[PDB]
Amino acid sequence: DALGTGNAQKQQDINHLLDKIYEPTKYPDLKDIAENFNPLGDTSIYNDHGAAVETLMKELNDHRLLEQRHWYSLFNTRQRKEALMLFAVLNQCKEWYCFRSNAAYFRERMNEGEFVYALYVSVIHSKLGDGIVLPPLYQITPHMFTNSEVIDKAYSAKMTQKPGTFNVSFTGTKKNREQRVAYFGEDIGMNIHHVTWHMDFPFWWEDSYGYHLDRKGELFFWVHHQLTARFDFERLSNWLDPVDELHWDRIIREGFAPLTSYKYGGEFPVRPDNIHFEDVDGVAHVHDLEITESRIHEAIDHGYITDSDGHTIDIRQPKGIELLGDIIE
Amino acid sequence: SSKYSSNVQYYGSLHNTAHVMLGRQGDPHGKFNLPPGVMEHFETATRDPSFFRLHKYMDNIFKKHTDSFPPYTHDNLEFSGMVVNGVAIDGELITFFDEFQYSLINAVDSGENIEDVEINARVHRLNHNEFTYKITMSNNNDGERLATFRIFLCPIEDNNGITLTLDEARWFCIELDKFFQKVPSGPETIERSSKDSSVTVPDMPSFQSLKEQADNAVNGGHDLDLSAYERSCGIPDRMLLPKSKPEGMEFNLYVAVTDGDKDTEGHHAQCGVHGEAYPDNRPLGYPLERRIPDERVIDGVSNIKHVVVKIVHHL
Ligand SMILES: *[C@H]1O[C@H](CO)[C@@H](O[C@@H]2O[C@H](CO)[C@@H](O)[C@H](O)[C@H]2NC(C)=O)[C@H](O)[C@H]1NC(C)=O
Repeated sequence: DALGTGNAQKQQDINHLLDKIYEPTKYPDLKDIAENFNPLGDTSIYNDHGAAVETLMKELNDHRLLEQRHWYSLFNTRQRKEALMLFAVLNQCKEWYCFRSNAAYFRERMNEGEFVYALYVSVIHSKLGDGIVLPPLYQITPHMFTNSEVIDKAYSAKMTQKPGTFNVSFTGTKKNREQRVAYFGEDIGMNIHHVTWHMDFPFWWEDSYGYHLDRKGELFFWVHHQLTARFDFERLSNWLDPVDELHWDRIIREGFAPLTSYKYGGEFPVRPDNIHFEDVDGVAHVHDLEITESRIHEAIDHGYITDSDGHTIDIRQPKGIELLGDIIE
Repeated sequence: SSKYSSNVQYYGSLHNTAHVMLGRQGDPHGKFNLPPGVMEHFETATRDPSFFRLHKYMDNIFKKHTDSFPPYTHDNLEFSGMVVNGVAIDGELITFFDEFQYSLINAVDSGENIEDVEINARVHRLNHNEFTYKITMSNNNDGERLATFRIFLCPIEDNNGITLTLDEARWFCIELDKFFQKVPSGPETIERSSKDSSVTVPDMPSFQSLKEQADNAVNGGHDLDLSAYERSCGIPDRMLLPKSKPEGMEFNLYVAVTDGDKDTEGHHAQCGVHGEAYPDNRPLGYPLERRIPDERVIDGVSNIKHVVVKIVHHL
């Protein structure tokens, strides 16, 4: 800050914050902040009177938040909850003084993915983040977007201190699969949009956060219909045939080995091909889906979605397809 | 399992049973009394797709044996003296789809006093265009040696795109021609035709047409020398080359020329229909019938040369 704004400031601040992210920061201001600040002494910066801050401390305190240098999926109901607590502080800042402070204070003792994930969503949705452009995920946390080989090649570059660029590969045994329409899935661009798309309109949004995203519902319907078409075309251009729809009662015919690795975490598990779906402990039962899919499918077939009271809310009308997306994603 | 079997009570008859066995798959206990099926007949088996699934399986029972021999030596394929200088196709490899007409008459019953109306069937069949081989090549030997001209057309890449190996592809190649010629004592340039292939046969004369003709030499004195057709073992000339793509594919052409005097070291003899000793003595598919682990070798015998060709499909 300029005990405020700029943007080539706001901006600077951000680049510092997501610089070497798997290691304590090297930018000194970020550290005395990191040390000196107390998110709890002038609940005023906070439009909540700092209930959000006060909740994260509580957890950082009982030290019940996920550890640093460990992995993180946004599909973990707790990891998510923790990542999203950071979003609610950064969210209720009146100005840069409260953001930098917090993403500095926190950056330094909350885990990286919760952190990477909170800083981005926050920058994207909060009032205070206008001027900024976020660096591309692919360069901030490259392990999610580069291969496993280039990663190891880069680890060696570093061991030996001799530089240089390595050329990446493509997945399976090209000329042996349908890792022929790979160029599409594996692109750092689509992978970027896919993540952004869902940071722009998150599945977890409540309108307490501030405004309402408009038709995420159709927006969900549509974005995916697009990747599914866009995908189906590439498979056309490759003498391949449109894709199979998946069912829970059948084998997952087509499995792959991703060859990708986590930074802290191990390599991504692989899937053998012609496998039978198993009931996965913790998440949900396979049949649990099969019934979900029917409750779904009956709302489409009935003409109405029925809520909690047994109210039937009609969907044979234009808002239709969006109440369906709210129930389906 | 033919009658030359040494133990038929033990080894039975895989192939032939395998034809009846695939045919009643329509009715094995015979509850419906359906007739026999497309595979239980030779003029009709090539129709049903398992026909080729069933000969792929017979096919590698043989390769299992076929492959147990030790590979061939340099000294093995070498017909010292001769060397192929070059190989060229004088023309174009072009395949298209022609049209044919055979007659449906013996099919409908006409009894009597009722007269014959000429009914016909028109089919669509493949074709290619005549082309010529110009095989340029020197006999370093002192003078004139007999030669087996062997010509295979093997593939090159996978359909995965992959690009196989003369081990991966030695087995997949089909013979296009095999003929015996003498080689001069110096640089000749043999040229030879789509049309003279030894594995091919022309379409045959119509039924009628051989009636017309038979009849005319009866009321006329004598002849019928159409010897052109009293055996014809081969495949259709139309089927000489494969169909390929309209973009074109490049196949690999192998001309290996082996030594006539040892080949025919003893003797139609093409369709030995009547007892006639097959004339070539090399085993069959020579010399691609054996594991060829290092190509390193086929490559350094003077009398084997490979060149790529390209076939195109007219729409
Ligand atoms: C990775 O592919 C690139 C293509 O960008 C190759 O980099 C080339 O290096 C060659 C050396 O053979 C040069 O002739 C090209 O000018 C290079 N281009 C950049 C069109 O560097 C590279 O060879 C590949 N492999 C490494 C086996 O980097």
